[PDB]
Amino acid sequence: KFYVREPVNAKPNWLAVGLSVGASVFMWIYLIQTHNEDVLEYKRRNGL
Amino acid sequence: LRYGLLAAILGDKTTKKLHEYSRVITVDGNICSGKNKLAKEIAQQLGMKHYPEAGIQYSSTTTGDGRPLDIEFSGSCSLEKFYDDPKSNDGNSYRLQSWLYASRLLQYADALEHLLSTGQGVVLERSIYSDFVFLEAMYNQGYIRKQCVDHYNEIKRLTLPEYLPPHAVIYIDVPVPEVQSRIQKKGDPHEMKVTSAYLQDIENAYKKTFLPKMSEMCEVLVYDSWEAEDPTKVVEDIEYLKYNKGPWLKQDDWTFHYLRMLVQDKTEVLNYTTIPVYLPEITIGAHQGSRIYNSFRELPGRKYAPGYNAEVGDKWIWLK
Amino acid sequence: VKRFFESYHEVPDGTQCHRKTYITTALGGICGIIGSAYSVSLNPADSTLEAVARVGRYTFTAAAIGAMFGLTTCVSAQVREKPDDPLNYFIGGCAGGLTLGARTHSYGTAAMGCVYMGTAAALFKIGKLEGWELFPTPKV
Amino acid sequence: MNNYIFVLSSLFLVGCLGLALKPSPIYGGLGLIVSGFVGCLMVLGFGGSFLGLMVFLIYLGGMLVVFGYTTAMATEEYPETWGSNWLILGFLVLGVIMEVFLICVLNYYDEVGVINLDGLGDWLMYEVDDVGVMLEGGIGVAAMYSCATWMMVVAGWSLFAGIFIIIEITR
Amino acid sequence: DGPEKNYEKTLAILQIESEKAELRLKEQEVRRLMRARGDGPWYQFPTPEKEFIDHSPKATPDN
Amino acid sequence: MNPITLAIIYFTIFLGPVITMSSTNLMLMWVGLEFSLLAIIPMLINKKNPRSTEAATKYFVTQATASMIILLAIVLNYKQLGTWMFQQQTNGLILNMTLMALSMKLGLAPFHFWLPEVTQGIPLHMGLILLTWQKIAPLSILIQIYPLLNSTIILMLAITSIFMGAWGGLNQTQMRKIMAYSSIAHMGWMLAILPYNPSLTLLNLMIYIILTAPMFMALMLNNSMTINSISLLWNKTPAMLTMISLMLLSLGGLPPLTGFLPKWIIITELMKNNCLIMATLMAMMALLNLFFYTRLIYSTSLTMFPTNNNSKMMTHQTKTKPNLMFSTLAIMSTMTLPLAPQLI
Amino acid sequence: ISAFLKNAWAKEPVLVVSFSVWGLAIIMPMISPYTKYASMINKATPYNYPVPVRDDGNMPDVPSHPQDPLGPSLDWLKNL
Amino acid sequence: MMNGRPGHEPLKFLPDEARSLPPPKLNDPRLVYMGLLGYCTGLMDNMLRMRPVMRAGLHRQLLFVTSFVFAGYFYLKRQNYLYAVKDHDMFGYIKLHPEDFPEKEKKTYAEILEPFHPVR
Amino acid sequence: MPSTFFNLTMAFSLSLLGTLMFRSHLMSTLLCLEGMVLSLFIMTSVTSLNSNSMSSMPIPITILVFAACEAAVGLALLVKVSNTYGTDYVQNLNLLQC
Repeated sequence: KFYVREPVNAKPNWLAVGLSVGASVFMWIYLIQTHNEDVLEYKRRNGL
Repeated sequence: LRYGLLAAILGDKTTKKLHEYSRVITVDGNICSGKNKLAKEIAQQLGMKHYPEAGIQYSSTTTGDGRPLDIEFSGSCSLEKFYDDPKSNDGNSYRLQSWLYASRLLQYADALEHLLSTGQGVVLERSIYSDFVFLEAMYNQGYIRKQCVDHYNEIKRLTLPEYLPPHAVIYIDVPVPEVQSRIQKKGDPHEMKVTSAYLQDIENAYKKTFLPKMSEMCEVLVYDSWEAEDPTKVVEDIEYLKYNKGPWLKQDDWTFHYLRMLVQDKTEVLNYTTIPVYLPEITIGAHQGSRIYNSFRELPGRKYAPGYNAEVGDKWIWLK
Repeated sequence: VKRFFESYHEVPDGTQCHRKTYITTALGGICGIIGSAYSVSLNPADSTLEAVARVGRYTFTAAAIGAMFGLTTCVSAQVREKPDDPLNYFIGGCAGGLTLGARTHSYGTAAMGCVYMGTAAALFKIGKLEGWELFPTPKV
Repeated sequence: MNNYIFVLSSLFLVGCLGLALKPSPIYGGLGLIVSGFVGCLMVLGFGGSFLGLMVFLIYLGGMLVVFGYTTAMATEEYPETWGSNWLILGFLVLGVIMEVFLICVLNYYDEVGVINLDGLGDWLMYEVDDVGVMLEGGIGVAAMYSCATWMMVVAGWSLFAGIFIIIEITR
Repeated sequence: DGPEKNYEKTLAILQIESEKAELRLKEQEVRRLMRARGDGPWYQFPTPEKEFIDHSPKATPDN
Repeated sequence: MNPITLAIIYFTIFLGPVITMSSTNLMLMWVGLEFSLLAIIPMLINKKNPRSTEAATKYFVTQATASMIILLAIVLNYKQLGTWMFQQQTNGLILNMTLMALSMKLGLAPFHFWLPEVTQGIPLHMGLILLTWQKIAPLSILIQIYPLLNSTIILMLAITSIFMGAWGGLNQTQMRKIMAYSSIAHMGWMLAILPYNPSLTLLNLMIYIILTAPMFMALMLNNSMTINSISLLWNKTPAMLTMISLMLLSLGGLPPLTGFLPKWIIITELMKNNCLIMATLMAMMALLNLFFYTRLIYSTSLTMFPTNNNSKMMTHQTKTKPNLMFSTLAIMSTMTLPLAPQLI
Repeated sequence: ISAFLKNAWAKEPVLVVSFSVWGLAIIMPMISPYTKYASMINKATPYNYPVPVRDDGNMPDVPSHPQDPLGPSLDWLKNL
Repeated sequence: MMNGRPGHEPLKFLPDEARSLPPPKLNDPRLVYMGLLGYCTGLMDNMLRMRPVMRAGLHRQLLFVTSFVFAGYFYLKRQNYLYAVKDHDMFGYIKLHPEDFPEKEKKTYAEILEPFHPVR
Repeated sequence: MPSTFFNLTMAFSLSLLGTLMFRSHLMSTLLCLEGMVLSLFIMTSVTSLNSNSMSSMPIPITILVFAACEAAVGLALLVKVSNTYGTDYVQNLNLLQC
């Protein structure tokens, strides 16, 4: 509206955003599961 | 997607879009040669896009708000001041000439980008190729210094070779006495002080350099004043031109792609115009440049990038 | 053979002056010839006689520095009763620096070279006493 | 025959000496042709066959292209031969005599070592399978189609990429 | 808190910073010995591989 | 270049080094070297200007000579030990020649005169490859033979290159040549610590790459190639100045920045091995590097240099060139010392 | 593409023949009963000596005499 | 130095042997510093591209911080494994060779005649 | 074998020496490189034939292939420098001094 050349980044790329947020939440879930598994295995292999 | 190697592979081939009227015509002539009317009419009849002549405000008009900015941001060079005092000891003349050359370069890049993208043709009013006439005329009259001539030629050497020349040039020849008559009639208070010697130097530069140089590669047509009217005649000539001469013939998809990549990035286009050759006329001091830059980077809409200015009316920033 | 150069330390300083002077002169000459070969291979000279003059000048200058260094170091160690005192190598290196300044026709080189070369020689002597090792082999 | 191989190696050395002295590229190509022939003969005398012939073939082709290039680019109004330049001539003779004297010196200092002119030709071949059949170097080379396919892959890729590289260098 | 906290914490500091030192010097000694004698897990430089030897009956008996 | 040439050439440049570092056979390591050599040249001569052609020729001649010397080393090792890998029993001259020829390939002094010229001639986006990706293979070849190298030769080359790079950096005004000389100095450190503990040689290689790539992309941003030209960033692109300063200082090797970690750890190892004189001299002479980086910092970030009238249109126009990798590498190179223990 | 193939057949027959022969060179080896026999024949050819193996008394298949029925038989090669 | 350690398995990030070590605590200072680095990198990207430094690109910033922490966790785990391996080999070798690392007996301070240098 | 290897090593040494010291024409330098290639191939060939190692005879051919590829690249570079300067003289290759 203000700009003559249509701003390249006029509206968010919903695709790129959804991918970024999904990757972030997946990464956090995977990391938490892995940490829990590592704790359990350390206890298992070292007799608690 | 930004035009890149990926898009080129997947399609977007320029030769796929080029057509008969996809050309780069340049209308040229002395001051008040009636260039603008003929340019608009050729563009309209041939279905191409007309680019008004680049002014001191071209970049500002074509970017951001599209509103003319202040002169301090837009070059601090005044055509009216040039005419009032052409030998002013503040070096306005060569500042104006360099700014106009750079703006013509930007306009040429935009027109070439448009041609290579949409496939439509472009009509232009003078261009970087024809711009040296004004500098030569200033030097001959004695308004600018030989070092400034050197600087301009250097920048042209760095910039000009990259871009393809226009397909056809259409030069309107009008003698200096009638040029003066037309200028008097136009009646611009500051323009009326242009000297016959200056006009004749522009004409001499034109005829004795530009047309011989352009005819080597482009297709050059010359129309006198009486022929210039009735543009339909000029449109007919353009229609029945055959371009067997020029660098354009040897291009192909990949050369067009590299030219497109160069033009698309306006930074690379104007990079060499800012070569750090320390010539007092163009050189700015640190304090003045900093003041101008800080003032510019808080204008409405020019503080952040185009898409991220919340003041002007951009939103979704927290996601963009 | 490297025996000739390693013979420098057969007997502490102040003794076998002539032999030690010969050894240092030879070492200086070798360094000068190497430097001259580099300086001719790069930055060539107009005439081949110019090139050979250059090699002669470099070689003789370096040999002179080495000879003066050895002579002064041995003379100091001999006249004074301290055989292994690094101040001797310092005085010898200063003598070498002064000789370099004379050869180059400049007092500033005399002074700078005295300080730097004397410090280098003194540190060399200190290293030889204290057992320092340049270019060691991996011990970890 | 006793001195066969040593003579061939010395001739190879002389051809290489000429090439190093670097006359005009035409004489360089001629010298390298002679050297390639002598090297092929040495390989042949060492029980080889296919390898020597292959070197000779490939080198003939290479020097053909090289000569074609020299006539076009590496040319002078007065090409200099080995004998034309007195320094080249003198150092050619000097190199020949120097190699002779160096041979003598090494023989004297090490009566048996790098060179054994006495006892020369007594160690050319070490072992041979007297009653064998499949012992020909072509078999070993053809192994690239079975046991060393990695060699073939890398070499073929090298030539393939060479095509594109050459075209784009000469664009 | 009182003097005990500082005094006994300082004792712990000294314990840790003396054990670390002894272990660092011990690292120097062990690496020196392993490098010089090749008898340990570290500094075991490679040698060619036996697996790719060919033991099949050859075409000449005396191989 | 058409897409198929781009694919093949870039793929071969990537292949060569991978072959070198994944080959157990000396001839195959040599094959990797040749792959890199052949494939880089068309990228170098892509511009087809008079300077570009000469730079490509210099590169070609030097690298071909180095490859032949290495091949001689390989062939003689074959003649001796009937194998294609260097063993403890291998003749000392063979290893000396290998180190010498790989030094020529790497650009180390006194075989260093070729690198500055080629870097000056070639464009920045290929200068990055030349000064980063093309060093991995030769240094890998050395690291695979580290226990057998010669301490005297290696230390001599390393100190020579430190001195030479430091001295050469001062005189040059050109950024391309400055980065070439910086490359020489850092490689000098890498080879200095190679014979003693190659893990730190690899650490230095990583940090040098991670610091040079950001700087080269910074130069690419405005095609800056001179002190005067880079002086105009306060006008053309103010934002980058802070990180450019930090990155130049890190490459120089000030303590708080990461650049310290390579030099500090390498000095520590050398001292452990009793290499006091060489360690002292190298540390001392590594300060001319800080000097000729501080001059750049003065020119760009701390002082504002004269600008031109036409930079106003550069201001007007938009910019979309800086990558994500720039930010990632720059921060992770100039703000990572507190994680140093994990690095070594 | 019938039109382009038909034109190629007449205006550039050489390339048509070359591509067709290359295609056949790849196709036929997969489609042919006899392909398996090449490697068997090359294995049948006895370049080196057949080394006898010491009889530990529990080797039941390898023969004791060359003319014994046990062991590989080149009847398949004889009547390929 | 550790490349030739017996049992070395080539190009394995975390060998199975590493599961026996206590895994990193996920609020470790090292991982927190990693998150801080990621956040700063996001802010730097904004500033370079001329964006609202802290407002814009929140998805980008979140990805940066999470990626830094994710990489940091595993890299830290591998480093812990490597240092633990070094200590294991250390102490095993020392135990094997008691002769080359004898245990020093220390005299008390009473019996040690430390020279005294007056500071006059 | 011993005398042959000595002479071949000397030949390679001389060709390397010739390459290291130029003499105006770049083509001659390329030829000297090519001669070193010849000598190295001969060394490998004789070593393999002497040892009866038929598994290493695939390697001299690889040497030839890669040396040919680099020689072709060299010739192309010669073509380009000639187009630039009119000759192949190495003196003209001095722009980058500045």
